Amino acid sequence: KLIGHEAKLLFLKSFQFILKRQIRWLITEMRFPKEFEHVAKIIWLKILKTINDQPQEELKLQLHMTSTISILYLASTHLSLPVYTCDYIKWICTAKMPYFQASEILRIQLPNYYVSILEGSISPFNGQLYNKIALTCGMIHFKEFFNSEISCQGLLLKLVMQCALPPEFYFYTKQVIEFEETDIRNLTLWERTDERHTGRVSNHAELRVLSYFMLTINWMLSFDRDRQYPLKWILSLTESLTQRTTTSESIGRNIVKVVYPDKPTSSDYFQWSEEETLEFLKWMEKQFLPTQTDQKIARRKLYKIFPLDSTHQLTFIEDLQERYAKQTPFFPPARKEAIGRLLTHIASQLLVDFAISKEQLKDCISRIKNACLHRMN
Amino acid sequence: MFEVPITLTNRKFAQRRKLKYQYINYISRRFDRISKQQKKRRRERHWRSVSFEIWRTVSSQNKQPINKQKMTYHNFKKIEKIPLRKMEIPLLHCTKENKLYFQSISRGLEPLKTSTSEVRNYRTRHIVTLTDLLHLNVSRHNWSLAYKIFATLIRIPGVQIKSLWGIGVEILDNLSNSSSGLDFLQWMCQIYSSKSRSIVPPFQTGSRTHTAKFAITYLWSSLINCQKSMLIDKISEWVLTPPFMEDAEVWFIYASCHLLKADINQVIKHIHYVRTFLKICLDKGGFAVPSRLIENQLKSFES
Amino acid sequence: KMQYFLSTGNLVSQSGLDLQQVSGYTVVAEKINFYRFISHFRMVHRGSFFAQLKTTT
Amino acid sequence: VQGASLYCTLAEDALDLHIVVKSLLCDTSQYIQTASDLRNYRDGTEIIAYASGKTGSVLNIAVLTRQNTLHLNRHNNVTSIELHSPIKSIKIPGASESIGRRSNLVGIITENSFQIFRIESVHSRSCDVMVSSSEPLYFVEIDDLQVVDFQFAIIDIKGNWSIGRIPKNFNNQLIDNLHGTIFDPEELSSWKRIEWFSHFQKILVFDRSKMIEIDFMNNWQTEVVQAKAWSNIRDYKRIDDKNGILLTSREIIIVGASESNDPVRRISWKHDLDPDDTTLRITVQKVKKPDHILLVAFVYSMRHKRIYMHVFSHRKANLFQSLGCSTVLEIPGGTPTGIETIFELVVDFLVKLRNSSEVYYYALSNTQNSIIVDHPEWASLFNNADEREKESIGALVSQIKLKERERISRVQNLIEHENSHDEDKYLQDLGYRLSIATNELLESWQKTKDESILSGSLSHSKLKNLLENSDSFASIPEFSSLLDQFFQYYQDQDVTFIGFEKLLHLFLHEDVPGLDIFYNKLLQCWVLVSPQAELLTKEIVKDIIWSLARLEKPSLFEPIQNEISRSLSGPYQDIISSWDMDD
Amino acid sequence: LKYICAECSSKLSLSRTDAVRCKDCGHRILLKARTKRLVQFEAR
Amino acid sequence: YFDDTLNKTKIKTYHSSEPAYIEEVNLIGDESNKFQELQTVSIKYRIRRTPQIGDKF
Amino acid sequence: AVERKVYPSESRQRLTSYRGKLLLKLKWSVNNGEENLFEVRDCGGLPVMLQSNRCHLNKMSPYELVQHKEESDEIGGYFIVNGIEKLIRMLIVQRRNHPMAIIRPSFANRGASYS
Ligand SMILES: [Mg+2]
Ligand SMILES: [Zn+2]
Repeated sequence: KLIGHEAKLLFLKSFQFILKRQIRWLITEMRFPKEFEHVAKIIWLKILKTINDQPQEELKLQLHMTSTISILYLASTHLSLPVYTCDYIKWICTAKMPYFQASEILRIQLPNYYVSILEGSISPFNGQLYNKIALTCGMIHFKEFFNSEISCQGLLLKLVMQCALPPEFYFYTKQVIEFEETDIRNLTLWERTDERHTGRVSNHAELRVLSYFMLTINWMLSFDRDRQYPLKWILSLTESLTQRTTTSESIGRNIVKVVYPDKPTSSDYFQWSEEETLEFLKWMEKQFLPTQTDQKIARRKLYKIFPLDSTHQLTFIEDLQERYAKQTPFFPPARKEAIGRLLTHIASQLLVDFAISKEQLKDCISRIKNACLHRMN
Repeated sequence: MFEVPITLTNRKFAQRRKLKYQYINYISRRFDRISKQQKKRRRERHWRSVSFEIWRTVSSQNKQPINKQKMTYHNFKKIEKIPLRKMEIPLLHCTKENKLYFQSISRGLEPLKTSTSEVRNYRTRHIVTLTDLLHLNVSRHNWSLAYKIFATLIRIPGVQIKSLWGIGVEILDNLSNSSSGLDFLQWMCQIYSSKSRSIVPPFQTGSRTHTAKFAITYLWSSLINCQKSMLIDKISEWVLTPPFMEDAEVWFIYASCHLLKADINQVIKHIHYVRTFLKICLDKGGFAVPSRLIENQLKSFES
Repeated sequence: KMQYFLSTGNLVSQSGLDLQQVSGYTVVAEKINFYRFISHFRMVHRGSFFAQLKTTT
Repeated sequence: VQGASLYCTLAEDALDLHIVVKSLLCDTSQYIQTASDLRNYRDGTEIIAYASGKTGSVLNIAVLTRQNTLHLNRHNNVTSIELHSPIKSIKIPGASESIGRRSNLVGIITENSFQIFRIESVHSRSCDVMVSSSEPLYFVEIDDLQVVDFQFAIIDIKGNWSIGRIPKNFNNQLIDNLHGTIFDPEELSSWKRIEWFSHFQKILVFDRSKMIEIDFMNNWQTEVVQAKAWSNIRDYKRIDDKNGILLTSREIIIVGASESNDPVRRISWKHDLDPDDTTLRITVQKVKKPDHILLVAFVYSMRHKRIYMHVFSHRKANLFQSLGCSTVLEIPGGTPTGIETIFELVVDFLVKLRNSSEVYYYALSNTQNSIIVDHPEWASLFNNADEREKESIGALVSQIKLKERERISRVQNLIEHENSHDEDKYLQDLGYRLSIATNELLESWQKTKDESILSGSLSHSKLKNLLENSDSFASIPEFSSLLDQFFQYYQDQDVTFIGFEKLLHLFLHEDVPGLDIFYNKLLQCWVLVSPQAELLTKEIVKDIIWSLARLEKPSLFEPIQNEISRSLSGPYQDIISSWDMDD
Repeated sequence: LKYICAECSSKLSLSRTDAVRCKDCGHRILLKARTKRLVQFEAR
Repeated sequence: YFDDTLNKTKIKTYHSSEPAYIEEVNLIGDESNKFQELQTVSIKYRIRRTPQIGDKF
Repeated sequence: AVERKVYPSESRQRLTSYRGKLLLKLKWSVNNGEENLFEVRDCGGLPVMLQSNRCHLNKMSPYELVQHKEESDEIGGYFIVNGIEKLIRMLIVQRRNHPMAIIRPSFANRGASYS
């Protein structure tokens, strides 16, 4: 029935087909530029040419889904588009961009060795995405062939708006950024291996950006000898950040919280509310039609025994505005507490949003914090 | 923090079950010596027994006296010393975490992390949250939400129906619309009474020998849907229909249908009828009023 | 209940109503043609009781 | 149902739940067999006196320290000053039993340890609690002991048990003569358990495999009806009334208890509760009322701080029924190491959480008619140590703060000039100055045009090396018009095209048609919050529009060259696999 | 456009599992409408 | 129509021994607020009567 | 979803009944007036006579009748029940409140004493 030992050709066809399918969804539904597609044929072309410059009938390829997302991010980053990894994580964990299947339920029957090579390694959630984009960035070289500078300043904007920080922190963190780097940010972390143990927890540019962001808030707020930032407004900031409200975004972050590996975030789904659960089942019947894989009609009637079944909630800049106002009353050692709880909530949001670990993040901001103390002392 | 209504994500839990029951075999084997594979796990788990209406237990009498200490330090480590190395062989084939689990359960320590707590796949973790919210809402009397949870859940292609008591009490307390708890139950029996392991304790079962909970509960609860009345010859028409002879409880249901229909020579025949089925209900494991009370109602009838 | 009466056409009461029969009270307004239709509304009889009686009078 | 229509479909009752009342009381993966804290009321003197509610609490460095002190009760349940003792062993359960009221209100208190098994007496007067150390036995056996039950000191060590007795007051120590075993080679988990039954002088012995009754002053032993096919015995505690038994299996609350003078099993049906968690435990509280006698079952865990509660009732026809389930939560990270109990329901207990020396009194009522963060992983990241690493941070903070002042005073005048003829001159010579540099870079893109190895022309997307020309303007709409007429100007083909609006879509999460409305929305948000929000918002929309400001490699006709040429060097039928427009 | 509303007369079409009702009125009664097709007759 | 319990497409056939033509086909929708799909239809047949032997005048 | 008129043509085509809502004002009087409750009850759909003061064709001109799919000079006087046009037919009962003198054999058979 199914191919033997040269279903490399069919494998790469379901893979490439799934890629162009995703591109279709992001130019169409995300209003990308048509140039992206060509940038994708070039990158997928380079690594296709590199795996078909490889001999063995033993396949040795890993075209996991992380490779799809890896060349999408790679191409997007060459094109300097202000999309970041967290956009991709959100997009795929909310079933909008089709992902979590081989040729989703509707196709082809392949050797179960390759269906496993697809379904396996599916998760991006421990930094697998950063590691796979750096791995691809070795597989074909970032430096001469492409421009692997991240879209830094839009990430800063994304970040300040993602909190409710006043726009001064964009320039604050932008400045600490310039202070340690002078704004030079790469994509490879590659020396093909598994092995690494120092220097290289922190050289995916983004993670360092978040690290500078956190640091900035901590330093800045704990050394406003001016007293520009009230002992209270740090609390009011924490509370306007904490109040679970139903916008497209936060609903999304809940949807990502559901498939994040570590507690607490699943205790976070515990502390959600009937409308969150409802819009959840909604997204379940919508985007888990993107499912995977006599008595049959007996189960069509059997399930058809129980029913399958002025705009209320607000937009993003609406919520953003209203918490910006919820703090609009702007104009002693236990304020360090307020600094800490704000930093830890911000951290939480970053951990679920950028699919990394608690320990990963704090490793990075620890390392690069000592990397600022060292070039400051 | 609640049970999940999904088959547990697999590999490592199964190979750990291997290591566990395999070592169990070697220790208990050498233990019987000193007193003188899915299938290895299978035989292993196998040879072992697998004023109000209290379905009483089996209390303490006719059970054998004693034992006096079998196991000193030296004697136990005698039994333990060899099967642990035999274990050293396939431990080399399993994974390092699995090997650690084997080391710790074999020391006697109990693992920190549940199967759920270490589980990992998108769809299954989402089903876990779905089912959880079902159970939570049903606990919270939120029959509306809970109903949405149930419908969205049964939609998913992975869920066979344990969840039926959820919908029985669900549509029961719902009263809202949909062809109701009775309809669901009699559906359950009509679809799953004909040819047409891990997961299974008694509250969901197969129809070789007793499917219990749902059947007896639609039975009684339907007789209470006659408490709505004062339908009966219907209920005992389809209690008449099935052969599953080890019941008697449907004999008392039958005789109760005749006492309820007895509330002129027709009423006589109904009273002689209940008089008959109470003894052909002494057939089996007895449901007893003093039953001279049953007869005393029957003499209040004989008036 | 009134619909049932119109639909099936029988007199149901514990009273007779002082009438000698239990059925034949309504009839279809046959529209076979107009001449038949109009006739229905100008028709009168004594009732099924006096129909089985074997005199000519 | 069962009795309602055995008599001749909703419930008994309407729907009521759980509330809290909280208070502080006192301050101090593979897990094992332990549980260590008690409080119970007795009076020693019994020269016609009363009982005193006492705590046996536990003090830890290594868990060496046992502490006994009194509790004075009230609606506000506090303590009075502390009384103490140590042992060299790591300490496990404190237990102080009390035989039910066939007889008397009982004496003093026992503990199990790392080696030892000790039992103390006590006398007390005038707010002091003086205890005396009824003597240890380190072991006969070199075996740890699972459970103590209670005048009879009963021990269980993993798979063998002993009935023993305690000395009288002073200074001879504890002996035994009746012994046994329930050893089972094929149960690896170490916990076994002894608690007896009916006070009949007959015991219960447990392992996660089975439940064995032992009538121990005759010779008698029984394995009661289930074994270990589908669930583990998870815990058991004697629901306080002598003839009453509460057992947690997996997915079942079991109410054993005699309904015959001889010992029992109850299969009077039961409720079920839903995990794989090994760490579950249970305890009951018992409230009294006229028409019933009801029991609240707390099943708790070491994984999640939630408490799982069910309720039963004893209408003494030995009638038992069940109502419906309820569960409450508990706070940050950690989980219960101890839950201990003592037209509405009040049920009150104490909890101690994993790795928190605090002991919290709780109370629960029916209706309503009447983070301090030390996350050592992040604080170690935020507080950094040495004084020069304090004034270091402050130094950097000042550097940037005065820098920001430079930004404000700098841009201010640039804001003064809007729609001026000066800013017009600047937008002209700016726009087409940049156009000249752009053409130059396009020529040096013609010289290297035939690379055909890549398709990313070097260091492209820029203002292209004139940097001061960016900043100086300060009017978003005339700048958007500059860019629209620059894109218009370089419409001479083989040049990049990229539509911003469709990308600001990603920024504000709604359709952002104009480069201006972007500035509006940000400006509303920040005008709520900062002075010179117009200056910053303008400086940041300028910074964004620059960070994105496209000028990538020569356009779509240039990439396809390298597209096909790399699609050449590849061997022939990967080239056959390379496939556009799937379906 | 196979069908016609019996109340408002709006011409309209249906699909697989569609609202058997007028998309304007909400009247649930529809008249069929009929399409170029060969029927043959003898003129007698 | 398609029958689900049969997984087959079945067919109501014309029964008169006298041939006819289709005149009106009415879709009788249901009330109780929409949602329900088509279940009831009325078909009106037209039968030619060139006057035959045995017809009465 | 607010009410709309139903004309008899619809009833004919749906093959149901042409009916209006029958309402009764129920008086429920406790203790001879001490406390009396009122409630208006929906007592079903009462078939209505065509062209009567409870029919929607009442007072319509020929032109309007035609626009409502009725015969131009629709007479009415009948009911529509399950698509069938049913008339309660006229009965020729006796004569009200007049004492007739009767000679009838049947009267003699109520007893030997009866004439
Ligand atoms: Mg057994
Ligand atoms: Zn219409």
